[PDB]
Amino acid sequence: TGYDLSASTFSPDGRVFQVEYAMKAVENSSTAIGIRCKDGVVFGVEKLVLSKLYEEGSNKRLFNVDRHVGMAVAGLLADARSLADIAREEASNFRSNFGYNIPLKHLADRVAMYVHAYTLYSAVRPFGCSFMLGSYSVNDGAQLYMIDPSGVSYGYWGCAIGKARQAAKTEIEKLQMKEMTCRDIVKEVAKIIYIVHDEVKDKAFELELSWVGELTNGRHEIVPKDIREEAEKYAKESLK
Amino acid sequence: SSAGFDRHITIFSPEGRLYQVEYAFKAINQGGLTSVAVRGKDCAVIVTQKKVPDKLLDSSTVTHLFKITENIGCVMTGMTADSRSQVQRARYEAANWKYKYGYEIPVDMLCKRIADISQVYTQNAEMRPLGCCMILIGIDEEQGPQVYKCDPAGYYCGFKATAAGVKQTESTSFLEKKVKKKFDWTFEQTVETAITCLSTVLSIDFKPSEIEVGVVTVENPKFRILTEAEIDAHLVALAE
Amino acid sequence: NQYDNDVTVWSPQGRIHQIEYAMEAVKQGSATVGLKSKTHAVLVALKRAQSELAAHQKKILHVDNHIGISIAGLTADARLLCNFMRQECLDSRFVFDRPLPVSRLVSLIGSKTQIPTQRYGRRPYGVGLLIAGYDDMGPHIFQTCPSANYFDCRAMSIGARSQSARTYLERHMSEFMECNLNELVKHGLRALRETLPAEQDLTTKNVSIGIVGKDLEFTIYDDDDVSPFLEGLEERPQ
Amino acid sequence: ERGYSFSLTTFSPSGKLVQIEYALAAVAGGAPSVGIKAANGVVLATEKKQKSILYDERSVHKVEPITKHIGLVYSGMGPDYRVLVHRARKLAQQYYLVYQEPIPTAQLVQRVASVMQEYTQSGGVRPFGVSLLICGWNEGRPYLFQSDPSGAYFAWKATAMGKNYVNGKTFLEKRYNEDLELEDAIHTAILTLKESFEGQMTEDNIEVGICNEAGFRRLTPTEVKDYLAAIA
Amino acid sequence: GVILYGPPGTGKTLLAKAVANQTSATFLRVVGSELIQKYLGDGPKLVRELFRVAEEHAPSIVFIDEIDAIGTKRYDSNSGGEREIQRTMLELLNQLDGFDSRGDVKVIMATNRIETLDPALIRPGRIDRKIEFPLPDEKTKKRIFQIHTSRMTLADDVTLDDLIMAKDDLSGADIKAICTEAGLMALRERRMKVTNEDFKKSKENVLYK
Amino acid sequence: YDRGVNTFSPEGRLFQVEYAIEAIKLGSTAIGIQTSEGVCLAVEKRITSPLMEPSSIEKIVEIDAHIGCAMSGLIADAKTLIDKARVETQNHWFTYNETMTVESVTQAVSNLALQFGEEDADPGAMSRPFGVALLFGGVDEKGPQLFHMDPSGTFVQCDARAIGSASEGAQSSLQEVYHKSMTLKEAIKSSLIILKQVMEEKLNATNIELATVQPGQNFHMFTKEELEEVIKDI
Amino acid sequence: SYDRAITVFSPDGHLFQVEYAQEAVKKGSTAVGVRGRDIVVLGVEKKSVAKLQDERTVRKICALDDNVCMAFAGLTADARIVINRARVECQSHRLTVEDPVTVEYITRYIASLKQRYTQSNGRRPFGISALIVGFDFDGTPRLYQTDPSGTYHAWKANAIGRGAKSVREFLEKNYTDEAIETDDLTIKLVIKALLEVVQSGGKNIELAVMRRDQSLKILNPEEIEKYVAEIEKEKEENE
Amino acid sequence: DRKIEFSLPDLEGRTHIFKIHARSMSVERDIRFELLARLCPNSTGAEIRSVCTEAGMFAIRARRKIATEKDFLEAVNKVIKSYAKFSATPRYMTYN
Amino acid sequence: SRRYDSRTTIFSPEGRLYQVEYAMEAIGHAGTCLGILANDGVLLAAERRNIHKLLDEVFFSEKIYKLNEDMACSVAGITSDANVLTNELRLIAQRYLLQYQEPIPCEQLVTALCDIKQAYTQFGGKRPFGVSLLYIGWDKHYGFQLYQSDPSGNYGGWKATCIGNNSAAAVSMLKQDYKEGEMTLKSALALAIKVLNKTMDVSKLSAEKVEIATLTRENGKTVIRVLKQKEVEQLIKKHEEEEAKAEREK
Ligand SMILES: Nc1ncnc2c1ncn2[C@@H]1O[C@H](COP(=O)(O)OP(=O)(O)OP(=O)(O)O)[C@@H](O)[C@H]1O
Ligand SMILES: [Mg+2]
Repeated sequence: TGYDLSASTFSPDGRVFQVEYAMKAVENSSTAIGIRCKDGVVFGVEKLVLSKLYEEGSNKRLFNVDRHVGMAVAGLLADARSLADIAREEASNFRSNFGYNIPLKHLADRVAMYVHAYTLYSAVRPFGCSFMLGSYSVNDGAQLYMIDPSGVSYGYWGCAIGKARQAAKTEIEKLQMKEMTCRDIVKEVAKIIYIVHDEVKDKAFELELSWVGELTNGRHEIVPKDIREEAEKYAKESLK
Repeated sequence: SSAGFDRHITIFSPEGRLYQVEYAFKAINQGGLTSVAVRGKDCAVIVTQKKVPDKLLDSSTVTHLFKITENIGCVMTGMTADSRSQVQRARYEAANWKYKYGYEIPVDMLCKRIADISQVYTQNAEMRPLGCCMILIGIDEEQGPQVYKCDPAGYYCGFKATAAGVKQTESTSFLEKKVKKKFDWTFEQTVETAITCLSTVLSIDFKPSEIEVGVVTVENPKFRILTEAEIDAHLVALAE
Repeated sequence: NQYDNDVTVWSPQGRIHQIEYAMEAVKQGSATVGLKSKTHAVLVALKRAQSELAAHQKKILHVDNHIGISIAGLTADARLLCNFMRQECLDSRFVFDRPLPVSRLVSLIGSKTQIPTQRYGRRPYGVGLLIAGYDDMGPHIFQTCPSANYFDCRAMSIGARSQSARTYLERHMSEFMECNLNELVKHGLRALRETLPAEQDLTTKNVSIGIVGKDLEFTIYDDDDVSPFLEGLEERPQ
Repeated sequence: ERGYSFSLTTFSPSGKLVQIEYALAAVAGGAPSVGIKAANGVVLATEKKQKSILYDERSVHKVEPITKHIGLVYSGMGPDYRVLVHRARKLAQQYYLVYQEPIPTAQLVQRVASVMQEYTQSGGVRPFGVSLLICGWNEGRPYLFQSDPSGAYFAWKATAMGKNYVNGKTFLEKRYNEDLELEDAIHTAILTLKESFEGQMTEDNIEVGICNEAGFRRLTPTEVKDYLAAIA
Repeated sequence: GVILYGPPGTGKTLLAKAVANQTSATFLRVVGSELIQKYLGDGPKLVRELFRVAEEHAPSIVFIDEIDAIGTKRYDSNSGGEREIQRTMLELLNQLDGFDSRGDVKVIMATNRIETLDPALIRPGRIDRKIEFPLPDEKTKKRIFQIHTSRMTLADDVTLDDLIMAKDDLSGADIKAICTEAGLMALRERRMKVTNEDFKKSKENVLYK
Repeated sequence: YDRGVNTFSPEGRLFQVEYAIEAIKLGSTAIGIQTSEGVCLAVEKRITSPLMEPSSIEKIVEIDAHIGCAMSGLIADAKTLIDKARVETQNHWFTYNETMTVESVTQAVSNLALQFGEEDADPGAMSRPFGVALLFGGVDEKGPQLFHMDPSGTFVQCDARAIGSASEGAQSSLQEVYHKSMTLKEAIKSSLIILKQVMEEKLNATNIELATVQPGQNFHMFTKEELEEVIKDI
Repeated sequence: SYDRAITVFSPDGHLFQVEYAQEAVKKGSTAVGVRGRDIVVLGVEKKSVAKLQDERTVRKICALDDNVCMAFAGLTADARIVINRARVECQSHRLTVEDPVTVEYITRYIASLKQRYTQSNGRRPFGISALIVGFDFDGTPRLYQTDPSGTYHAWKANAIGRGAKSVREFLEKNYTDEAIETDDLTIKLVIKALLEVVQSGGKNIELAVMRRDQSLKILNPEEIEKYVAEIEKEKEENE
Repeated sequence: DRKIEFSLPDLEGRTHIFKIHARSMSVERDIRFELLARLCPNSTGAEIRSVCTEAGMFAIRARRKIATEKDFLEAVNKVIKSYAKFSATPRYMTYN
Repeated sequence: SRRYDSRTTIFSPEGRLYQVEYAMEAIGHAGTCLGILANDGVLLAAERRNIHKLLDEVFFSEKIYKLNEDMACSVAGITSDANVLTNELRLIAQRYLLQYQEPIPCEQLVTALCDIKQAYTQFGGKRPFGVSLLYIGWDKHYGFQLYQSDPSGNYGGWKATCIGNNSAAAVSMLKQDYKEGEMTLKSALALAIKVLNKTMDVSKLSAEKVEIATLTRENGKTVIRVLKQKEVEQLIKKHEEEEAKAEREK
């Protein structure tokens, strides 16, 4: 044996094992969903309540990399934070070099190449977080992208990462997301989150929602408290 | 057959072989795709297949074809991230050649420099030798079209018709039998042969939403991606 | 077990063992408690000594006028980090002429300690910092861990046999929203009294108290003026 | 980043370098080649055979001219041959930029062997896998040289390297002599390449280069077709 | 226990023979190399049997010779790999000090590669005295030439002082080799006396090849 | 079976530091007592051969005009630590113009302990942690001060310390003869009693060494003339 | 830049590389050194010459200065580099402080270098042990002994190399004030000590004597014969 | 269920092993074993047994009838420090 | 990174170190050369190894290299490393002449090269050098000199030396037959011929199988010569004739 020690040796069947171990490390995080609407995208995160001592709003899993791009993560928190920092630095460097907000199709590529640089040499280890990027522009539409530890960047109408990826994406696809605008999407997201993680696995949790689109002048931010109050009240009826 | 560290690093086996390179070649087949390239009398054509297992995935961002230069095109086989890295390297090298010498790069020199860059990896004991294979098509003045192929071990060569992927052997057999006819070649003939080769190897009888085609001709050297409409035209005209 | 020799390797279940080992090392220190009121934050530490004629080891350190920390682990790394804290706070004061908000500092610490857990042949830092501070948004209590992960808390206890104290904090959680310093510190000491066996308790030579508040700078009390706080405390029921 | 900084080839308990020997065993399995010289010029012959008809044999070569009067061929591994050729080109330019005179062959061989050996004592690498044959014509007397992964170099009158190379050595001994002609040299070299040639011999499966006291050249397919004719 | 170690050919076996000579207890001898076998679960059987028969008789002495051979060479007839050797070693290692009363048996073993065998085998309680055998010195070399040419009818022409400085570090066995070879080469011609040039060629024959 | 020098054990402790802690037990004993009157330090020498020059081997060496040091364990490497101590003290005096507390010097030295790092920098005092155990004795504005420093980097102020091979017995016996109303002479006498009791060989005026520091005069050590006074007066 | 730790602590607290270096030194040629009230004598044995060597290129006694001498046991590769560094330090000393260098100073310098060579990375410890003999100013002739681990001492007489135990045991039971009363007495003592060791039948001894006046005075192969003869006569008359 | 563990003796262990393995000796009545315990830092019960045996053998070596302190000191000097290049414990505390 | 290291610098439990030992065992085989000096002029004899019928036979030298106007050296072991070392010392001597405007003494040059060689076995983690070579020369301080080197780094001055595969017999027979300061460039040569005869198992001493180099002192030349193949066979037959007379006499 001994072929799975370093990230520089191929197995006889022809694949790298460390990256597979990393992906299995990802598959134990909580859960996160992101879907695109007519004119924007919506993220949604469920945060488990480990104990009563912590506060709400702690260890935010939603990061606003730039003034107009949002990020959601799943994996190890520290690696996620480091990647967020490098992405933010890349965006600012690009603005200074040229002079306008960076498009997604370039920022995602830069982050992907930088991540992929950590799977060749034996002096470092591969990362342990998988993340999602979203944004909207008035002249560019709504953009969603997903990136994994291996270094693959793909585009989605709507996707989900975490423990129950398959279960969630079963009900992601039923919705007609091609037309209906993302003002009623939020209720759908609350409903689709409350139908997973049974009470047997854990008792209580909390919910985070984000927002982007021309509905908020293209900026990316958090949803108001009353809106999520109404959405949660609505999703309370779906358990019937 | 081996003793010590022949199975972990790129060092010589007692029988004269070395395995860490022989493993990349079978690492090529992990994706499960195939591509074919044909050189005509005054045209060059490449055909590839794409697979989209689910509706959530945006079908417009899975193209394996990339545009290196206004006169040179490339097609990719193998893993994903390594492919992107090698593509970026090629683009950068061509741009530097243009800056330094002031005229366009011939296709052969570019392929040589990329393969030579690959060769260093199989010389040291820190890196992985990049398991993804490259196909290039272009037009050279006073020489007509030209088709070249580059492999992970560093062995580049110019062919007349090639296939890379899971089914290399039977496709090469079919192409050899066909090219033995020793006749003239035109655009329609090239495209028809290239389509039917893959069609019979996989035995699918497909639809116009599963195959991508790139061409170049000596009337307008600009590499271009065929629109779905004219792809359908070729496909229906082929079936008498 | 060959998966247990370096940071770089990944176990088949996806758990690096070096970080688990460092956490286990942090559980070796003496108990310590930290909690906050509406406008004050208090952290309490219980000391240790080897022979009856050796002085007790100190735990609480002084970082800056509005920032104090408590330590559990091995002391060399503790000093290595405190020097960094001092340097950054002084730099911020020198340049922008304003106190450094606590959360930004904590983020700096996280980013700093994350680096060694990724390169080759580098160990992690074994410390269990508890940060207590006051900012424009009020009091703040934070905790770090060797895995370069930090949490925001309103009442936390770490060290050997810190579990019973944490349960006690959980039980009496609400009343912190109305009490003042006099009873706040008495609650903290009540909490700390649970993590001791049935033979010895507080004697004013094993206790250290640090307080910061809206109008009071971070102050340390130890071995002398501590008697005012301790006296009037109900005995352990048996 | 950072390399490894410790050599991978060390003395065995019997005092034998294992790696260089394994490299030689790998070299022995390459394409055969032969080289001859007789009083008027030097001839190098080697065999090439593509696997299928799809390969365009007009795109790559085995015989590579370093300068107008120095020739190089190889036997063994594929890729690194190009690296060595590039280094030799560079060394030639560096020398010519000092004395304004073409390099004598012996100096070129010395420098190339120096590189090849130096490469086995550095950190974290493995040696090359090639055997080189060098030909030249300076100061009237023709010169032939053969290097080796170990770095040792020799001067040969006529030799053969590759598969079944011992039989080529014996045959050349039983045929080669000291006074001949270039044409007879070409014929006998082609004959000894046909000792274990492929199924059939054509004009494109054989690469031949010559160098006389007038210069070094690679022969076009026309004359190869003619020489293959009226032979065998 | 006693283990005797040192460079090759300096009289370990010889001292063993002498001890066997004078003694009164039964002497049992076995070389370490044939502890290995060609089937599974046989080595342990052999060792159990050996020590059983040893304690079956009487106060006795067991001699195990060239132990290092088990731990340095590999033979294809060995059906198991290198794990069965470990099994054998565990069995032998238990025989010396296991769950049961030993009785009255001594152990003597010898080797010339003591830096390869398992240090768990040598701990006090299984073997106590370790005795090292160094190379001969000029005084001892003189005594050795004196001993090995007793019943030799030799001519006074020879000078042993030349042969004492014959080699930088000649060992004990080279002495007996030189003596016997020179005797043979003089007896070639059916003669009784040996001359000096005879040694001059004999040492060259035996030391250089 | 090979690990780097920076590995954590399954129970949380480090490997190299634990081994060095076990290694400082191979050195000679040493006892230090602090009293409001002053501080006294006593050490053995372990003379092996009559050709020894007993005055050649020394343990107590001064760091400044008012700071003394006692060393146990290995010796060869401690020279670096002593040198850095002296240089730091003089640098501080040059820059600020006063005398430093033994505490500040103690931690200024202790920050140097954990530096071994296989990778990274240029030549470092790498490879291994130092193997010596140190007692620091000084007199500052707050009276006499005695500190103990350890290979792990931890320093603490003590009242009666014993370090070395026979440390346990000395520490065990020392508790029953100490209190806060102590005086210098009887302190030195009790220390000598303990040393002679745990000694290996015989006791004379050349097998041991003492040094004392009081607020009045500077660091001063006894020679073979005033040393036998307490020996005969035992 | 080969950077990897070599000397690492053992589980029970030893520096295994240092033990190995000491065990390597314990198998070299034998050297002895003693001091007197005016003359200090150091000698070496077991030359094992094959009557084809030029002695001026095989000698193992070299002069650091006009007043300091070395003897060493171990391996002969490293001796020259150690000696060269020491000479460079001695010369550099005078350009600063004018006075000639003391012997104890050079001993400390060598000891510190040898010790710091055990804390760096990718460097094996040194494998020599040496005796440094010199008569400094103020007339106090003295010798110092060096160890591979880096601990130096001031002695009265020592023997290093193969068979140190026997030579020592000889020395402590035969060195008294009367033995070093006269110069010929000291030379007789050293010759007697070396003779009671490895055979070296008269022609395999090399001695060096300082009379506290000038540089090296190597005795020619003449006084050795006379000293041996009178030693034999004294042995015959005593018994 | 239980994972009892046996470790190298500390200090009461060493003196007490000496008391046990030397209580059947004809030796001097005024020697102290605590010094002997101090002189051997990490050693097993086996070494103590062998020290007792070798001191007895040194006494029987010359002519004596009862052993003294010098025998013990010499025995410790030889079985501990002279044989220590054939010891397991530096390679069985990393548990392999 | 440590899982693939080999540790070409550590000691051993027994005290010695193995890399130079293996290097010595390898240097034991592969070649034969020896040197002798007794009067004005010193001789080196080298047994050729590459003697196949197909060699161009050029460059005038295959194991004898000039290093200065009066420095020559042979070599045994791995050839490429020998090229490295010769090139390295060449500019050492040139820089000495540059610094002092005076021909360099032999011993200083030998010591400098030996330091360079030993630096590899002190630290750095590389394989050592597998080369053993000789040195002959003349200088104003001590006249004619001969020297031998060693992969470990140690050297020494000698009068008769062999390094070949059967050097042991060469030493034994040179021990018993030598004369101090009398063997001029007429009697030492016959001894060398017969010594080489005993070393090589092949008899008849093929003229092409051996090479001889001589160094002589001249006022303004310092002649270094390599006598051709038209004068070796006469030496061979002269030795054969004298041995025939001695054989028939007894
Ligand atoms: N000191 C000696 N006195 C007498 N004979 C000796 C001495 N040393 C060696 N010999 C001779 O050398 C021979 C070889 O010794 P022996 O056969 O006992 O070898 P050994 O030490 O067991 O080594 P090995 O394992 O190489 O066989 C003996 O037969 C004896 O004749
Ligand atoms: Mg034997």
